[PDB]
Amino acid sequence: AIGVLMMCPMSTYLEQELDKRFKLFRYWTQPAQRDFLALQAESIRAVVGNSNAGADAELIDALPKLEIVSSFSVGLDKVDLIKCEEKGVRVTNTPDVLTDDVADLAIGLILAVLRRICECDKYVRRGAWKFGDFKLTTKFSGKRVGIIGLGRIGLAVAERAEAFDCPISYFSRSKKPNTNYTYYGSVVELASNSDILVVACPLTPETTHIINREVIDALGPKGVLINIGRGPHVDEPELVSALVEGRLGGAGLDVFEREPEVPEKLFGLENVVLLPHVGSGTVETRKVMADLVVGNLEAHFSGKPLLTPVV
Amino acid sequence: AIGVLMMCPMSTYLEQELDKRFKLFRYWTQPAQRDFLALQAESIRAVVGNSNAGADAELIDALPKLEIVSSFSVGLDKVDLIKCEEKGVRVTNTPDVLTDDVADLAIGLILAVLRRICECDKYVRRGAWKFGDFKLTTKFSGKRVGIIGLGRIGLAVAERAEAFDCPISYFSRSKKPNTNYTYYGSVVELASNSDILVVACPLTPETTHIINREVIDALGPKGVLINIGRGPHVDEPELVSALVEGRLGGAGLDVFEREPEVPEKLFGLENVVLLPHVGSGTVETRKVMADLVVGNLEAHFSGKPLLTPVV
Ligand SMILES: NC(=O)c1ccc[n+]([C@@H]2O[C@H](COP(=O)([O-])OP(=O)(O)OC[C@H]3O[C@@H](n4cnc5c(N)ncnc54)[C@H](OP(=O)(O)O)[C@@H]3O)[C@@H](O)[C@H]2O)c1
Ligand SMILES: NC(=O)c1ccc[n+]([C@@H]2O[C@H](COP(=O)([O-])OP(=O)(O)OC[C@H]3O[C@@H](n4cnc5c(N)ncnc54)[C@H](OP(=O)(O)O)[C@@H]3O)[C@@H](O)[C@H]2O)c1
Repeated sequence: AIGVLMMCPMSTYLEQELDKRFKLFRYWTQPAQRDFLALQAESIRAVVGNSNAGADAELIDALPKLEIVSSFSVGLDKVDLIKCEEKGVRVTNTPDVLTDDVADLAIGLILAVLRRICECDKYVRRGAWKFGDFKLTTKFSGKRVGIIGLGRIGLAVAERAEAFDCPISYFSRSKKPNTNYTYYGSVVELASNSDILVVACPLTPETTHIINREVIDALGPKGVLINIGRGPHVDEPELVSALVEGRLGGAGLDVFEREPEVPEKLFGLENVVLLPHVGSGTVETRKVMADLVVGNLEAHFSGKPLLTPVV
Repeated sequence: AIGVLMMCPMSTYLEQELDKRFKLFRYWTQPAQRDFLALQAESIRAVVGNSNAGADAELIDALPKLEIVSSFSVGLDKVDLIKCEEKGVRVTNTPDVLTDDVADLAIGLILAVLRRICECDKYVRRGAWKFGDFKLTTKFSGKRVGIIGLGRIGLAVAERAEAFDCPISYFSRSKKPNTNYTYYGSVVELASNSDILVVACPLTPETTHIINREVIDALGPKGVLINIGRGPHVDEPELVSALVEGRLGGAGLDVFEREPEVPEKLFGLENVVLLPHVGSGTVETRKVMADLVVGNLEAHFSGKPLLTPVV
């Protein structure tokens, strides 16, 4: 059997589908990993990763028979693509098939923060409705929605938001032709012109902390940050502090700079919503993603064109 | 000054705007109400109500100089329209200007229930992310959305849902022409053909408990009820029981049969979201609603056509 190393427990269904076609190895269940590696290097010809654990230089080097990294994710920042090319390794990912769900999440977060849906449900559950009305909140429809990275997921968000009458603005390195959204040439100018700012760009050293104190200052005390990209896209300590002090209106967060660690100071804030990276986390979508990873592995090991190759 | 009786504390801004133009009376702050009534009947020429307290037969009769009931709401089920006509009383309401916000709430509820946004945020806040992943949830995009009452708010919901690729179905007493949504001639058939069922019709004796056990049975264990209409539209005890037992997939509720009382058995359910009637509860919308009530009062007392008359 071909040895396939799965980096972490990302999908029981994927475990099943991999185990019936290959020799599935469960990296996360080995106490002494380096030795394990050394011990099964001769067998491991594929790596299956995701947004928590991919294939870095050091792993790739310990896996000298590695032929392909098939990521259970669209994001690729956990995979060393350069190293991959130097050692002959293909790389595939899962684009588009999760688009719908991550953009639905971004809209869910907007509403949950502006309409305090989470705070309302808690208010009710502790019997506080008996003593009075919940406070007034903020209207979503018609608000200015700015999107950083008008890509597959950014476009999907934009089109949902349009149906709520939101004026759409965006920053990308380049303007998407034939779109009537407002292009801005800098994240800071975008944030000044947005009630709501959505992060939908990939993570690279060039977009690391693209949400900084300046941007946060530009967004302001009435402004709301939606992060469905990657944790390190934001200078988390400056995000936490602007929220604690009231210098940023609020935030809906699916990803954190050091997940699953979430700064506990956020835990007492009522102008934030915090989710454990669930953008793609539905039965329907994880299924298709899993079949896609399988598909790429089965294409690779049978000499066919890969399905969603990146490298 | 013209005596205006405000039934309950619905809007500080409205209190302000009323108090600067009329003699504002605060019904809710009188211990012995019947006597109060008797005592200020000669002065009270207007009633301002809302969805919690309107103007019933008995109140109208105790207010023999009553000329107009201006409701701080679109719903009119708290106003006795027949009695109003017999005693010469105008009635106005606030249609359209809250449409956006109540339909945004319905979408917010759908997402918050299908994507367990509220359960996710709680999971995070109690440190559970450190021990593992939140469970998989349900995709909203593409699901069958059924709407009971394709009116101002029902249409607004339908058009939002379309942008998530949802097939739209509806039941109204009559089919809206030129719409390509699927008309069904009965709520039960609608529920059988819906993943998500939204209540957006007015409350009358004819729609009371329109959501019954049969409908609930039709919706089923994977089906999700969204109630943004009125509490008594549902047979609450049968709703509670289907949720406790798992016979209904889940529910997002803005209104309850006996608000603000909410059946505490709901408090332990993770497949429900509970909000204290906040459909219209934003600074932006309550402002416009308040100016509308004022507008109708100022039109009435100055012999002009009313703005949003119903009676
Ligand atoms: N929450 C979650 O579960 C979750 C799930 C999936 C994905 N994600 C994140 O979402 C990202 C986006 O996915 P996608 O599928 O939509 O990919 P995508 O189609 O590649 O879109 C990415 C976009 O970002 C823009 N971009 C790239 N580099 C940029 C830069 N330096 N500055 C500004 N904009 C830049 C691109 O525009 P230009 O080329 O013009 O600049 C493009 O619009 C992933 O990489 C991942 O990190 C999160
Ligand atoms: N959550 C909250 O804060 C909140 C806020 C505002 C309003 N509401 C509720 O929302 C309701 C709807 O408001 P709206 O502004 O959208 O009013 P609307 O425009 O009158 O729309 C009502 C709709 O319900 C349908 N309908 C009326 N009677 C019906 C019946 N017996 N059976 C089935 N359908 C019936 C109508 O269609 P047909 O005539 O063809 O049957 C119409 O589509 C209000 O009356 C109120 O109770 C709740």
